[PDB]
Amino acid sequence: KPHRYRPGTVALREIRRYQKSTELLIRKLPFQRLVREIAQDFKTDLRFQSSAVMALQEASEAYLVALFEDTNLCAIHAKRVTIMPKDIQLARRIRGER
Amino acid sequence: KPHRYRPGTVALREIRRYQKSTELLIRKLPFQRLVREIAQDFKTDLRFQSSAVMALQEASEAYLVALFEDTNLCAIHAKRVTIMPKDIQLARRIRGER
Amino acid sequence: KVLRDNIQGITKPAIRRLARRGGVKRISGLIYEETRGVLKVFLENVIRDAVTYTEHAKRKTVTAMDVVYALKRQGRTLYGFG
Amino acid sequence: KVLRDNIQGITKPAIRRLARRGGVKRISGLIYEETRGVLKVFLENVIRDAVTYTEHAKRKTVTAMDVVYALKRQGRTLYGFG
Amino acid sequence: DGTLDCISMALTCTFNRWGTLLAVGCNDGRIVIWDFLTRGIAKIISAHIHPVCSLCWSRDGHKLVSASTDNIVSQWDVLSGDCDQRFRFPSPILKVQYHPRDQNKVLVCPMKSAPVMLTLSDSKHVVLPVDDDSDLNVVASFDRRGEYIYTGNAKGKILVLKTDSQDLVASFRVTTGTSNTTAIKSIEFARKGSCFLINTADRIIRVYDGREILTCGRDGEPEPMQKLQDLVNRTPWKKCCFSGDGEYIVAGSARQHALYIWEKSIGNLVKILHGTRGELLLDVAWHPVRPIIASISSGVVSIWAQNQVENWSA
Amino acid sequence: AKAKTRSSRAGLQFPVGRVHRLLRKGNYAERVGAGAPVYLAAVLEYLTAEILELAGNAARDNKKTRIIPRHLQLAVRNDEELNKLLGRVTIAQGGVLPNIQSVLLPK
Amino acid sequence: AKAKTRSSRAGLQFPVGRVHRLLRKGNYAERVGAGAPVYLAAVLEYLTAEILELAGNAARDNKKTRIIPRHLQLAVRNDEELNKLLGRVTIAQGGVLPNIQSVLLPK
Amino acid sequence: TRKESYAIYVYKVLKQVHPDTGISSKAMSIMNSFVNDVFERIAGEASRLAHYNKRSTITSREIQTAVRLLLPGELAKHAVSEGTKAVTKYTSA
Amino acid sequence: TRKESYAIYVYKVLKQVHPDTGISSKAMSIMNSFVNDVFERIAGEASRLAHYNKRSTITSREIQTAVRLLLPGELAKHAVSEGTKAVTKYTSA
DNA sequence: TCGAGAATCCCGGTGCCGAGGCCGCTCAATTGGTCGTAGACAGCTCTAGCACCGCTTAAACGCACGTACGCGCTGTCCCCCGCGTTTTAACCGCCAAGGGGATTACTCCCTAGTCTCCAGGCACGTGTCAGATATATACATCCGAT
DNA sequence: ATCGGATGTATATATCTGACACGTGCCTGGAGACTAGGGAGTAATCCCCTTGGCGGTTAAAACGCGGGGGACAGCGCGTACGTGCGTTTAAGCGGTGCTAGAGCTGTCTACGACCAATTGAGCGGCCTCGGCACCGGGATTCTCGA
Repeated sequence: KPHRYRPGTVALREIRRYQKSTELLIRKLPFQRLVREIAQDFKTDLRFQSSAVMALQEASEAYLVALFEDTNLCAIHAKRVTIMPKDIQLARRIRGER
Repeated sequence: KPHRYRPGTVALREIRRYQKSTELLIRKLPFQRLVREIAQDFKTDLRFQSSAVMALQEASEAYLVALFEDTNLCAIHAKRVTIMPKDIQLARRIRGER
Repeated sequence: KVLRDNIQGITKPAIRRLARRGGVKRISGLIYEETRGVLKVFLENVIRDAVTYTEHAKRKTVTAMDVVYALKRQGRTLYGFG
Repeated sequence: KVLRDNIQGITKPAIRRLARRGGVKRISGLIYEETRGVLKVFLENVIRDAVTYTEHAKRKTVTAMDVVYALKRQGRTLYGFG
Repeated sequence: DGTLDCISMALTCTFNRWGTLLAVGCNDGRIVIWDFLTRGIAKIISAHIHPVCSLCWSRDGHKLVSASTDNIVSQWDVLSGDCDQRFRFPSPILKVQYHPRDQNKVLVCPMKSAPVMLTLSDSKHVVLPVDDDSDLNVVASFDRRGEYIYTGNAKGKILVLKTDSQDLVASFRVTTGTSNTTAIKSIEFARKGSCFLINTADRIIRVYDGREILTCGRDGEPEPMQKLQDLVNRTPWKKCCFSGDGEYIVAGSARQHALYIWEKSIGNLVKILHGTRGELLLDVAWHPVRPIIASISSGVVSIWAQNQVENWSA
Repeated sequence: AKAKTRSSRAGLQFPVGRVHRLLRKGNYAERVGAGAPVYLAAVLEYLTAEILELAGNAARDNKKTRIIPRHLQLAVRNDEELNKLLGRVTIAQGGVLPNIQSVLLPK
Repeated sequence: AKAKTRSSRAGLQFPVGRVHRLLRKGNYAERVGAGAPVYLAAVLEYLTAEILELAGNAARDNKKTRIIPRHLQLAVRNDEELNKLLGRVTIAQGGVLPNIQSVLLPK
Repeated sequence: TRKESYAIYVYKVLKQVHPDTGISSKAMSIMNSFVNDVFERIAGEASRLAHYNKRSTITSREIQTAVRLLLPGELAKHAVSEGTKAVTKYTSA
Repeated sequence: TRKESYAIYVYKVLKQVHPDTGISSKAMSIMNSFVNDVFERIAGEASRLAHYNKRSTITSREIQTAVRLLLPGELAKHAVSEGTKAVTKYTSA
């Protein structure tokens, strides 16, 4: 008889754990390659200080945390518990990102 | 047989008219007395340049227009057409006013 | 010559016309006075900074430039007056 | 040694862990790649300004100070690096 | 749009010069040469008892080559059904391929060894070289003109050698978007010109033109004429090849049992023939002169008829 | 001793001498370059031309000769890049451009 | 004649002379007042004292001595005035204060 | 007291863009305030950049970087083209 | 290269308020950058205010007004208190 | 609704590298003077703000009332959570080359600073016409009877 | 879906102005000319940090696999809110009136600028040790079918 938690319970536990934790939730090398690929739009052979790259990545990560925060807020305001792309677009619209 | 428009139609017409118009939608002297009464919190016998007072009033009016804008946005997102105080509080929360 | 309790200087039809400008169709009553608070709150920021500038200017009245600077330092800069 | 098409460097479980940090319980699939765009969009601002600073510095790489200044001029200042 | 229930235990499928005969290397080690026109058996040759991992038709549509899991490579004829040749070598073979312009040289790709071109006339064979020296999983294929051999290693490095001298006429390590390396799944060609394709393990079919490949030579930076993949499901394709006319290209999604046909010039997806979800797709090929697609799923052959607008409106 | 204003030397309509004096006495740097005020007056002139073009366009559209603040608001809101420049700026007598949301329409 | 730093005379720990040099080289005025750097060092010392006191309290609550960025972020978010001062600021390794909405709780 | 402004220059550029049209006093004040605001933005960005490069001489390159930072996209492109043209015309005196 | 910072002073203040409490170099750098940012903001506001009054000498009054502007409420109150106390202590000698 | 079971708290032990105390070694802070000037202060002006009157009237308060939209409940159903397996490529540790970053030493071309001169800009009048206001009209639009 | 009707809105014309275009005299800030100095540009070198690559591990991403539960649509309802009609209120104009305080000018002084002479606070660099990261395990605590 295999045991399975009800949906959301594991999600809530992971939420608590990650709110308690502090490390980066994005893999280093993929994000670094992404930053290089995007910077290719402005000049080639552009190097980066590693610390600068993780600083950028963590600032953008915190911005993503904040964005998910207000999307969650508008979602719980809409009497829903599942975020939807319209909610993200609404959050970015209220923040003045479009 | 008296005639009466359906609800909202007169509201939509007034919306169009006011979006077309430009004058201040707040009476001058009440707002001026309100500004004096509120400034009483910092120093008495404080005078004000009339132009400065209407500048403040119109800036705050435009801020109110903007606020009603995002409250309308969150309302139409909530599948509703009537703004509610929770929606204003949500808008001010997303804007970072609390 | 002392003023007080004129927060009702803003009226329900005034707020309603303002919301109409904001494109609002239907409004609940509990909004109106609520909005008032918000408005008042807003002033308690800029108004304060306003007099503060005059406080540094050693003057006794407020100029347009004062409220412009107050709105500017609050990320809500305004044009038309300097 | 040329990079391209690595926008999928951000993965669905990574975005999901990030949302969990943001306290999100349930997420729709149409969010994930959507979020990607947003993220990319964000970079196209700061990244740009970043190189611009280096562009003025007549250098060829990016320093931490550069991205700090870029985030600062965008109202998203960051501490820990100067 | 069809199937072949008379054919069972199927493992591979190949088309002759006219594509009218489908060779099916069965699970019990037999080769069913099934005729397309009569929709029936043209020949059955009980080759061995080991499942045939790959077959390959002759240029004149007369000879055939079987590669059983007994480490046995053999050559047979369509009419006599006699074992013209049989040999055993370790490192079981994944791909055998006749010389498109010669009836003596045949490419054979072993698991733990570099590809070897064996002569059908005598006991002579040429072992193809290796760049990274540690492939241990290498593919290779003759060019359409029968003048070159493309060899793909397990790290994206490709060596184009001459089919006779095996000298380095071109070389290039392809990127993977993320600038990493990827084991080459297959290197296949078309019947027209020199436009060919490489299916990789990082789910990107690269439609290249061998003219620029031969032009770049050493340390070239060749970019494909087209890029093909499934952006929405990210399916690693078990086998990919051109259509009958070559303007279109079919890929066999084995994980979800489907076929995906794109174009070549613009490369836009022509359509998707998604078979029955139950079975597991293994092989795929296109009739070289007919709009027919012969697939093989879980060991049974399925047919796909891209019938034109007639036969119901005329 | 041939008199000639620097604005004419740059062929512009903005006072290069005035902006140079302002950059000097505005405490932005210990020293100010020679061509920096020219360049700054040039970019200011370009921005003013860009905004006034749409301003006069809206004014003529409304059959008004003298441009009014409402026309300035319409100009800065209709443009994308200009609105992005003034994203957090309000205008005296500006108002808001005519904008009615989709669902708000009657049905 | 011996020399004592102004911070010693002002009874302060932050370098008054360094703040004076920064103000001079910062192009904020033609000449900085005498007591202005003293006042600035004082207010900076007070702010640092407040934030470090809150951070150390959080660290002692977490049964640790070394103040890590998590403690700093938690202390910043655990004060209304400090938050409003740094609401537009992102702290390294900060994360978010443990917070879960109401409806997200099961029943 | 001669409280200066930019009114005459805005009037001139308006006449050179649209001679028939005019402008009210309030709109002229809005234009003056906007000019002052954008110019102060550019000056602040130039000062910050000069401090970041530890240079005490704000030159044309600093203004180029500042305008490329502030104005978005095509506005920045046209602005830097106009500025380069103007500075080249001036230096060629 | 001698890189000026505030690490020793943050350490002293920490030891004052918290004797037996440690601090990480990362958190120390965050605190240093925070001091730098607060100082930049205060100096900028004071300079703008002084320029708005057509003055040219940033003095204690300017810094006090700038602190009253930037910090909200009781933070600004205790800040102006501490600043006035330090000014008194320094001017007494 | 009480155990079963899985995830967390905590206790103790191991080992490490960052935090911290300490050391020469600057150079930036301090101290003492001299100079030129920023503004504190006094004093005079006028004007713009403040305050009351009265007058007309558009606008606000309140009511009645239909009515339609928020809200609450049902039911379905997709779809995303949950957890197993299977893949991979992130990571980490290490080694390599060099390439731009950073510094230092010259060198001067550029700019601050000063005095001279006049000329564009600005305060201030002065006609004057673009637009703000009223009126009658003509048309576009919502809405109920059919 | 349609037509008659009421209502509201766009238009032309009158016409009336007051803000606006501009013409003027005068001021002073900007252009000319010249001199000093030294921030910035150039070059040459040293080197740290970057990019690059390879191999082993596995934590993690990918895929799939049930299944329960929130999203959503529909339905009913009733309460709150638009809407029109009144009655009532201060809002707005403008008008005069007083003068408190902006706002300007003129000092004259105390206050940094600045330069030079002096040197310990502070900082790169160096050991060094223990708080903390990691871990093994065992108790502890939340959850899910009875």
